[PDB]
Amino acid sequence: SEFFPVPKPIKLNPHVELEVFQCQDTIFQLSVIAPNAKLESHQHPESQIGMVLSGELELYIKDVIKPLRALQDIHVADANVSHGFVNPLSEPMIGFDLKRITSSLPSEDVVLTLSNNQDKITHLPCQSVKGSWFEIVMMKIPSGYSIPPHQGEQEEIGFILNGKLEIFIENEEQCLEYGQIYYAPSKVLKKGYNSSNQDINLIKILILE
Ligand SMILES: [Fe+2]
Repeated sequence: SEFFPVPKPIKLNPHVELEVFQCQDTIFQLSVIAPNAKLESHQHPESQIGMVLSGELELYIKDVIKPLRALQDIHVADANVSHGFVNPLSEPMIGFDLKRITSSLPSEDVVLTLSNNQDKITHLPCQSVKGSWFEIVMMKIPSGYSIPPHQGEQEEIGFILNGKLEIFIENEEQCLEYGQIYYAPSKVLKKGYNSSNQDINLIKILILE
């Protein structure tokens, strides 16, 4: 559905498997890169951001190499900037990226790092960073916690890394698990509830937009 998009699996090559979700003007994908493998350098008109969820990656961008740490660093490739990746480990790299045509001034950075902050809506501790067209927020949703109803100007894509989280977007409800995402268009009502016995790690991307 629009709010709970069904992904399309793509076997890109024998070392790269994708799950591709469309969220209106944004394409979101979960990627799995095989041990010691590569995603060869390319360019495209869409701006791109992403993070490693498990494993490690080396970002080849412009004239440099930047290491990307799981759940910490975000790569930032502006429109038509050449970028590629190498998996330096003997373990798979599981990550995500978002692609969108943006009309923003260039980013000062090709890599960003999440830092400690406090989430506006929940007042819970989070790790976040703001870039030129996006903000990424990672936060723990404690067992039993209800994310209160909220509606924003910004589009939001989110997903969880573990457990099961109830998410309501407008009139639709779904119990989300890793491998699924939610998408809340501008001005749509979102709310959620962790009815599980575990703390759930949630990642959201706010599109600025
Ligand atoms: Fe790309």
